[PDB]
Amino acid sequence: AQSVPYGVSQIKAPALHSEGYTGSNVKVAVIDSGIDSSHPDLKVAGGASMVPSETNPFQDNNSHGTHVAGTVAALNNSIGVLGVAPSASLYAVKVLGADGSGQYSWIINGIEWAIANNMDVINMSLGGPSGSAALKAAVDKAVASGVVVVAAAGNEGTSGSSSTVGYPGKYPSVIAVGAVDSSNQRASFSSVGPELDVMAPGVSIQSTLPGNKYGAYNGTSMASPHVAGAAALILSKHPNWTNTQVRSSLENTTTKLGDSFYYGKGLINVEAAAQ
Ligand SMILES: [Ca+2]
Ligand SMILES: [Ca+2]
Repeated sequence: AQSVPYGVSQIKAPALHSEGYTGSNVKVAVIDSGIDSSHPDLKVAGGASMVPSETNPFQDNNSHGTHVAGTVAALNNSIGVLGVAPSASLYAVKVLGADGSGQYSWIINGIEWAIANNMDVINMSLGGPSGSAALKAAVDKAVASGVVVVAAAGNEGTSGSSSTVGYPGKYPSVIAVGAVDSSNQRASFSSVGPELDVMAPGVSIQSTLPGNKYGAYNGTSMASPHVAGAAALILSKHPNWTNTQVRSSLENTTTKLGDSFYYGKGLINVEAAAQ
């Protein structure tokens, strides 16, 4: 039996599904630890590995990338779960090794591959406390080229009046995503700051894991994928919209929650956003 993770329902994805929009023909790049090609609930369109010690992008030795991937697009079938955009073209861009770590150079290489291959959306469920001029140039290049860039805000909670948003989420050209529970209350570990843009479900997210498994994870990393998937749905209904419009729409149709320092514009609503 297939289950619909509540997070999918929480952002109202199923409404677009009933209109017949499930993100067909939208190229989505999951820049992460890879995507387990042996998983029956996932359909991978292609990929590349930027990790010199692990050249097969289809081998997820960390489990992160496979989980994120399932949130974006777990197939609409008789098993497992269901992604936000079940018909989206998924690309495995591996930039993190087994240990969940990666060099900035690998990540930038990953972002450049995504640009060169015309991805419509890029998801980066990763963050670092420090930015680099090179990482900034790369994401700015992606937005300029027309790609929609989504990233986790970070799991550093609060720190008085200080911004705890990690990079690349901190960059203005990137859509930084924080996490809320099922009640719409901000997750205690969710990062905060002027750079936080929107909220999405990040608590106890059921998705796919390597080796034909399923399990729950908590984190802003789990939140990001919900937004990337929303973007795919939007693009499936309005293939013509620029990244500018997709972003504006997602931020202008949110369900306002509390102070923007802690919640950005609030929880996304893809039914509203998709027009
Ligand atoms: Ca399924
Ligand atoms: Ca941002």
